[PDB]
Amino acid sequence: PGLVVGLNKGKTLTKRQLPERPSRRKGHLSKRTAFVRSIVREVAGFAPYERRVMELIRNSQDKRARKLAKKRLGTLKRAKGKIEELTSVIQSSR
Amino acid sequence: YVKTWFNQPGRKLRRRQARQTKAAKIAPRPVEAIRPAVKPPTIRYNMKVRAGRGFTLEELKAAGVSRRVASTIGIPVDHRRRNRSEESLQRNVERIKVYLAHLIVFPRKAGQPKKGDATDVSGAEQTDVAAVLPITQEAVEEAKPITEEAKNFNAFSTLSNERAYARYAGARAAFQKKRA
Amino acid sequence: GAYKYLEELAKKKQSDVNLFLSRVRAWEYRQMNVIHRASRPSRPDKARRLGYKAKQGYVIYRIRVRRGRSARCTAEERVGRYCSNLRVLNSYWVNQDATYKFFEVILVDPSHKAIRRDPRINWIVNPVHKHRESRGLTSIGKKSRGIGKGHRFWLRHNTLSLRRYR
Amino acid sequence: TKTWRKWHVKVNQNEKRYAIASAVAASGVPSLLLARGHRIEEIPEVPLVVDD
RNA sequence: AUUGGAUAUGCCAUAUAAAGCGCUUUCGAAGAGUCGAGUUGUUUGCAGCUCUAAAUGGGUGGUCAUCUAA
RNA sequence: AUUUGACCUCAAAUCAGGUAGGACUACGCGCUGAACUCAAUAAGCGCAGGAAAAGAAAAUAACCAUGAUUCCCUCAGUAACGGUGAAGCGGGAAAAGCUCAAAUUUGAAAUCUGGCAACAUUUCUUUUGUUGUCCGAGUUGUAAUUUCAA
Repeated sequence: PGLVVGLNKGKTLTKRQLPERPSRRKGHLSKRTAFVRSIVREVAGFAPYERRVMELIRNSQDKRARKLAKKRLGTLKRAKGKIEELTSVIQSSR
Repeated sequence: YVKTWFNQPGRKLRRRQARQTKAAKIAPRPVEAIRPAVKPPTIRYNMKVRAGRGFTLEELKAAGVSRRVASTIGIPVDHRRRNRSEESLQRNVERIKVYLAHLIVFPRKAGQPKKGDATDVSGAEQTDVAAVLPITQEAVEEAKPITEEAKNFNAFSTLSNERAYARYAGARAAFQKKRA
Repeated sequence: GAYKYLEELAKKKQSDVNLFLSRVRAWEYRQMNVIHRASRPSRPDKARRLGYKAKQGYVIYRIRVRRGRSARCTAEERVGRYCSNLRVLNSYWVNQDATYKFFEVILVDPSHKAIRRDPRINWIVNPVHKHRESRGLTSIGKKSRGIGKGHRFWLRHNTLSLRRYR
Repeated sequence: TKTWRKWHVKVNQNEKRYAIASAVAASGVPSLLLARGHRIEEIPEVPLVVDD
């Protein structure tokens, strides 16, 4: 509204669409690096605590599985990031 | 530990000689580069205009000069700054345009003005940028006639409403999401 | 390029293959000396991305230091003192065990002509880079002294500036 | 003795300009010149003006 | 007697090349015992140790904004 | 049997050519560190230069947005902490940007140190190179192209 106070506070000008900055991209999953990550995955295996999570999930005790995963990593977002990845591996193995 | 300033006139003289030596060394070109017009990033100083570090890639491309040759002819380039409004865009664009219009480029190898150069270059003279490109301030509004709908418009009554809307924005934000 | 595969494998340090290799290698370095020459780096991908080229002038030394200050910084300082004609370029962790951490330090011979004629490494020949590992100008050195960019990272206070006119 | 004794002293610009203006006005008065000690007994005119 | 940089002038070079700019019918690789968490120590920052990551992910500031570490 | 040749590892040489030490320390970067906030001080230890360090945002901000580092005025004795004590913004001094790893040159290692022989060039018979030839390094990756601004 061209106003100093409000949810759209500030001046009103003609807004310009900024060109895409390449450093914003990092974190993207290229097909080639995804393929290489697949190869190392099938050639290296999984860490010992991953194997315990497989056993925990195959036993269907998900609460303890996420609790110990958070204890191993340190953050809930990392624990969730693990869980979806190893369950995703689970149906692939099945 | 004390820091005394008995070398203040000495420092001032040394800086002036360094400027003088710089001018003598690179006399054909101005001793200060072109700088873009840039607005300070705060509510206390957003009403002013000062000299930024350098132009952006979008401004350089819109003006028609490439980012590679821009450094060579003396146009500093900032790769971090971005233009979020056309008002700043054509503002810096017209700064470059007037710079280029007043700019003369000596041909290299002194054989012919290959594409972008100057045919006659005997009129060389060292002049500061500020004279040709005097950075200005925000345009001060001149007198305008009385607006009738603005006259009916109260003023801070609105600022009270959008304020109350802002403070209790989460209050109704909850209200809709919980009832929906 | 295989270095992508080498890098991605180095990520998973708890893998069965990595665990077996680390134990065998760490055992081998044990009856090797505390500091010993390594003719070829054990992690070529890490060495290349840290600045090591397979040309005459680059030197790889392996050092073991006991655990229990920064071990990486201490490793660089000891190797730099042990090879006094070399500038410490960088270093990287290779192996660890219960008590010994193993590091490989990349060094450059400033007197070699293959280094002095290379414009991409010529900066290290300048005398301002003598004993960077001791002055704290390496990667781990900078991180240990807290050099960084941001609000997170003395003499301006302990002085009272008295101007001419006041 | 220390070097950061207050050697220099700040004077208001208007006070400095006041003093200089009074000094010029004083220089334009014959009697003040005699008290100053200048031997201007046979000076043709005060203030003294000479061509370019 | 040296030089530092330019101007005029002469001789070699070899361009079958290299580079900048507008489009994409395209893909865009980006740093690991590192980040991070718990604990002890030093004046958020750093270090020791247990444990140990991710790829629109990670860091920082109050879903958004800004950066792209090792 | 065993002889012959490779590669890997490790030695020895008064082998050919180089390099490190020690001194100065006012300023600079680290480690360490008391006592009477003292003080991240003094002492001790390591390491450089003509400056050192820092430096081209894993930065500020919440703005119409700023835009590498360093220094000065201001912020400000404010925020913050329990006497200590900033920083953003703003005004100046000075300004300059970049380089790798991560992708096949695969129709060609195109790369490089050293030995030998000439040609040179010099602050200089004292310096620094060029070409040719040989050996070696190197495919466990040297060259060219790319560094996210892309």
